[PDB]
Amino acid sequence: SLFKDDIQLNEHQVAWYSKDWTAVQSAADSFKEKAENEFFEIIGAINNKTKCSIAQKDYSKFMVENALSQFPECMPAVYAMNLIGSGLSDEAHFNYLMAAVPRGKRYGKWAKLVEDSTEVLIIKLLAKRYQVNTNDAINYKSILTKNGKLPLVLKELKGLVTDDFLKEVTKNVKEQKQLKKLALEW
Amino acid sequence: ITVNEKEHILEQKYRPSTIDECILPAFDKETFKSITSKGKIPHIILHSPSPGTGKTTVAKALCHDVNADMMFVNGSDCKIDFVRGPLTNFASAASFDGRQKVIVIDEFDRSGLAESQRHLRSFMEAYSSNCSIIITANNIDGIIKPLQSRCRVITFGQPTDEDKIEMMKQMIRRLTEICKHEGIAIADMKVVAALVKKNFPDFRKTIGELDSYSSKGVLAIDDVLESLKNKDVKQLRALAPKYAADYSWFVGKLAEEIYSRVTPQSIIRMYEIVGENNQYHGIAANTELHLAYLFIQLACEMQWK
Amino acid sequence: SMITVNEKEHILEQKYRPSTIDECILPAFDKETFKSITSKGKIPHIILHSPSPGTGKTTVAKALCHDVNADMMFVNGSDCKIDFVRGPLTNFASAASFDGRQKVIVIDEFDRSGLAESQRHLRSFMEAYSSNCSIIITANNIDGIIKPLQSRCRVITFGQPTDEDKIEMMKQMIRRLTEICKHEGIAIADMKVVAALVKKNFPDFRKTIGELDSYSSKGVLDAGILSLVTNDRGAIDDVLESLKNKDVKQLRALAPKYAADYSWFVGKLAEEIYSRVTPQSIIRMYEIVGENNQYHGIAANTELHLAYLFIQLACEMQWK
Amino acid sequence: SMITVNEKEHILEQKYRPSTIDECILPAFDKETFKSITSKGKIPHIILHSPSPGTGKTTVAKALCHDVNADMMFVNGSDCKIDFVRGPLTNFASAASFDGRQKVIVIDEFDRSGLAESQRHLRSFMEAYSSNCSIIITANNIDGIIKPLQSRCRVITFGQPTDEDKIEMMKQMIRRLTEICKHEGIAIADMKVVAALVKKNFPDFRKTIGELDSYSSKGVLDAGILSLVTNDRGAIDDVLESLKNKDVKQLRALAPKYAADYSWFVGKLAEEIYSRVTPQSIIRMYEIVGENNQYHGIAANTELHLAYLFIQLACEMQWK
Amino acid sequence: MKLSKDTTALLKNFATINSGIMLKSGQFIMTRAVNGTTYAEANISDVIDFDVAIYDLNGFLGILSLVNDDAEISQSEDGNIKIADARSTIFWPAADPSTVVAPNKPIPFPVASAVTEIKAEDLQQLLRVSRGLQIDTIAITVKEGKIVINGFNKVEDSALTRVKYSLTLGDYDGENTFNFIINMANMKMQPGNYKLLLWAKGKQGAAKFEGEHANYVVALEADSTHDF
DNA sequence: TTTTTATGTACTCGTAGTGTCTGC
DNA sequence: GCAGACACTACGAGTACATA
Ligand SMILES: Nc1ncnc2c1ncn2[C@@H]1O[C@H](COP(=O)(O)OP(=O)(O)O)[C@@H](O)[C@H]1O
Ligand SMILES: [Mg+2]
Ligand SMILES: [Mg+2]
Ligand SMILES: [Mg+2]
Repeated sequence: SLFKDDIQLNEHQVAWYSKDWTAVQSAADSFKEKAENEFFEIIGAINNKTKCSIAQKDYSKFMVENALSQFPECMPAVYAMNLIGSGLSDEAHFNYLMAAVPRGKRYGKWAKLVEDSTEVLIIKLLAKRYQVNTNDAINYKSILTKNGKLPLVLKELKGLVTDDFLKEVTKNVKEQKQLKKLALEW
Repeated sequence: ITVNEKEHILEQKYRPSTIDECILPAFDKETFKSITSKGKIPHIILHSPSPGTGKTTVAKALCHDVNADMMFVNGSDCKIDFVRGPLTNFASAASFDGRQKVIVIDEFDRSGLAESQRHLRSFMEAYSSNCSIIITANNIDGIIKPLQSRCRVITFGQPTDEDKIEMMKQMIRRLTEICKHEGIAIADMKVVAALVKKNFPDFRKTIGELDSYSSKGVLAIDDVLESLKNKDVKQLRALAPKYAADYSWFVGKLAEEIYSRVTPQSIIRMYEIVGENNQYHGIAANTELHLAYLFIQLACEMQWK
Repeated sequence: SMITVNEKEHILEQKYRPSTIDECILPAFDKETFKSITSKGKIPHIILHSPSPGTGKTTVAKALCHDVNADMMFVNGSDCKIDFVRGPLTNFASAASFDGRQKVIVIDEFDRSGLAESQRHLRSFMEAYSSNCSIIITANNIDGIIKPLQSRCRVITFGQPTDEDKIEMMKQMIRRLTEICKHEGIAIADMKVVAALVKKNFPDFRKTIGELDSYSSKGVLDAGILSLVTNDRGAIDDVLESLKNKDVKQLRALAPKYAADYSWFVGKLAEEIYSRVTPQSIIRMYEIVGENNQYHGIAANTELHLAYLFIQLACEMQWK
Repeated sequence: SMITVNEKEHILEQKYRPSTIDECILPAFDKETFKSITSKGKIPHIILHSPSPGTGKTTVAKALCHDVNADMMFVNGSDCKIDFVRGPLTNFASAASFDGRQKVIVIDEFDRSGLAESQRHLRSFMEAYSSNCSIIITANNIDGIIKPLQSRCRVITFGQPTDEDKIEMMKQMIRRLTEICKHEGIAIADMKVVAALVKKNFPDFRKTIGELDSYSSKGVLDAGILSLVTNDRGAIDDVLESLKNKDVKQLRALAPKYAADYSWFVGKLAEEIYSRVTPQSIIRMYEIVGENNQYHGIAANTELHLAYLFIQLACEMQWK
Repeated sequence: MKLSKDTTALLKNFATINSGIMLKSGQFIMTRAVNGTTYAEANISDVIDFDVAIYDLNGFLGILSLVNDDAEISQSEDGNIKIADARSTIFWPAADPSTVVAPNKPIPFPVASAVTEIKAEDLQQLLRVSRGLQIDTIAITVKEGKIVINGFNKVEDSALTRVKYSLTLGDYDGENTFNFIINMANMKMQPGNYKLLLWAKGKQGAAKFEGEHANYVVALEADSTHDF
């Protein structure tokens, strides 16, 4: 930083004028800001019995169908659109639901399961090792934990935790915490 | 008796080596020996449907007894591009040893597998000299017809009153010798013959039962069932996507375990409710949701304590 | 013989796959319509579809090319994605057949859903290359071939012979089997067993041969083997008895037994209950079984969908 | 004669593809609307869409360019990806047609989903080059053409003739077929068979010709070939009689007879019961057969599923 | 037949026009761009002793670079192409002359309209600069009775206005006004001096480059203007 | 007060890593 | 001879589509 009179140019001017596109890249990347998904405006239109505002937009038969699945009162008409959904106008599918799901309201939270992803690991690593599927892999964990303590099985198998396998189990640094955890208390 | 001495799970290290060691009924053992007789194997489908009968075992065996160069693959893992890349890399390849190449696909009656199965129609024909395929199934109809045509379909189980007694005799004598090898002790000889009678058709279970008293060395549908009793949704709605994988199996284990846990007139309904849900599966767009609609339907009408 | 043997293979329903178009067992008009082509000496675009497997499609595809001396390229349908057409198939078709032979691309088993886009690229291709080169398609299910492709092709439909053809074609197969026996060293003690094999699984000539393989376990077909082939069960007594008694533990147990051929078992059930139940319970049993039959093959677990039939019956069926 | 023969090809629905716009068989207003264009001497942008295949789209695209003496570039839609437009199509369009000819780019079968982005790049292109050059598009399904492209084009919609045009157009095809026969050496013994071919698959004039190819196996169309085209293999009298009499032993027996082509038999049944039964029993027979038809092909045992139809009918159907 | 580094040279050039080529028995080769933007023709040393269609022209020119100059090209008994090098033999395909885009006959130019020339050296200076200067469109017009070429960048000024480059080609003798516009994309010809014959009739027109070795004829573009 | 199912296929964009052709 | 520069390849990310 010489010359000491430079009318500080913004992040972008520096980049572009000098022409280093990786600076240009961090700069552009700055606007990444990605969400959208007005899906609930369509969904809430079907609950609260309001004006459509559609076919102009991008409709997910699955988003809607699934969002409505949250509420037992809708199921009869969500189900109907299941067996019959394929081959309905993206629009027809919206016209039905509107003429089907009677009351309206919903607050957000969708149902997801509990994953002890310690436990998800142990099961996928039995499933891989023995080329058996998940339900059997289960029986496996039990008769090992029950008898043979399966530290040994965990001991012999740890060898392949291959970090790509990890890409299948969970999505983040919690993954890198497992990388260590199975490599540990056997 | 065979032992695989690097393995840690009973049922996996005592798996019968030969088409002999296996306990089977009459036309079953004959028909298997008659096959290995010809020294080259045709295409074959094997199915129980009553599990733990030896399906997956008899496959690895028929291969062994032919000195087959055998590639074992789980069905769940047999995706479209698995077939394209390895399984083709396999059956395209000639062998030095000049054996028959054989591909066992264990439990191919799963779901996404559907489009794979169609790839094979013209594959099983295109290398029909080199190699052949052995397929395992709990439910046949889950194997598309044009495969059933290419394959010889043998169907297990259902032994005679005679086969029964002899097989039970064999299984007991078999368990013993395993206890000898493992260093487990037999305190009584009625406990052994209990085990064999108890779960009879299922020999895998009966070896799995034994791997559970063995801490000492001597002689999961609960989550859904509990949520159905409690008649809640947030939990049921959450469990649906879990079993969306094999729907065909889950529906079975459900009809099995609810039948005991619910009232008599509620038994007649659970069949109407699950029976219908089963019919329309595969028409149903979202399998996960169509499974939810079953859970709700049950929690309401199913009544018991 | 008059018969083709491939001799490079052991699997026997494939050792005997017909070399020429004369060897194939075909409905009257279908043979005639192929001999006609093999004459004109050039092949049109053709679609050959079953939907019952092993009726001769993939054989006749290879046959026709032989009887015309085609210069032929055989392709797995499912391997036939769009960039395949673009590169290899297009190179082939643009290539001058220099010895003056019809070029023919056989696309076997093209009815996958995923191949739609490839089939679309194909619609303008078959027109551009139509002088040099033609396409023969095999499919089990037509609806998996986009309409614009069925327009462009002669669509010949296998396995729906007339009442007359069935009888003739069967007679032809009994002879064809007999000649295979001579060749393989199987000896026929009773001919009734060769006829029963052909009738038993008719439309499908493949499992019809591989059934001959597996009933030759002992190297002779005697009137004893005839028992097993024609066998079935007829022993539906266990289920009929459990239905009278209206219990479950037993019915629930029998379901996985008949899960194997559901199509047969449903027949033997309609047959034997029709006599053993009351007249207005007859009208219901058809409704009950008729429905259960319809939705089979949609049903996930065949075993369970069979149980649901048993319960349904035990309740409503009332008879002595 | 008045007809075009390509003579470089054998496939016959392509040997006879029309050279000029007059040769094409078109609805009244559609012909007039093309002759109009061929007059102005310059071609606008045009979309020609079926969705029933073989109505003449891809023929008229080629036709129009001929009747105007266009300088034409033909392209497979599915080969028409974005960088194609950028390089060759753009070079062509920027090129001065030096002998003073309309430049026209024919993009055949452009309705693939994948080509959306290419069609978008195209929307500003068709505007920049509109003085020199124009685009003719063919598609089976319009909705695969982005709206902004349908704005820019004259969208002509094939194969929806009026009740009046259908009759006239068919009459025109019967003549056109006859003249093909004269040319190919096929002799017509019964004309009813030429008419029946035209009616049978109407909207589509391609399979209409290639159906004439494959029913000419024997080199004559006689009243025998007529049987196959119209095909009624029928005597349904045995079933109709058993349904009147409301018995089973007989119906139960006839089921396995028609298990062969179910699709045909269901037709011949709806046809002949419609006349023989009461008006409010007509509304039911459709509900009964229509449902039985839907679930066929899900149904495990076809023979049984056919029985279930017979019982269902005998009960609810009524007449003298 | 045998092909010389001279002719293998003139072909790598016709590869930048059509990916394929039609060559019929003789001393003469022509090709034309699939979209008709460019037509090339030439007379050659090596003598062409059978007809054939080549789908891949640039990849077979790639495979003939691997044999000796003495290598003997013959139709294969099996009708494809046999290249016999001394110690070796190579086999290359033939397509039918339907899938390669041949012109019919060797399109003769009309009586020209105006004529100039260009030196080899000055062709270099154009092509080579266009890249740097982004000159994608050029125009032959008259300036001071002396014909100049003009480079432009068509994306920057769609109007051909700020002329980024110019090369004076010689004196203009006759009297007419013209702006002929050529797409840099069509300039596919190899280097060296060319007699330049251009012709125009209304919405008609074309530019022939007459070389020493081969002839080149290039389409003009549609905003081209003139009175002739 | 919300929020993403499975399996296969296709087109386009961007960049980085590989090649060959060229210039002291 | 290398190093520099140009061109062509491939993989990863994004996007969209259809059938179950
Ligand atoms: N017929 C049999 N004889 C002996 N052991 C058996 C038999 N069937 C199953 N088992 C036991 O089951 C284990 C594997 O069973 P498996 O073949 O996978 O059953 P399924 O194929 O029904 O899953 C073997 O280790 C074996 O000891
Ligand atoms: Mg198993
Ligand atoms: Mg086949
Ligand atoms: Mg077309």
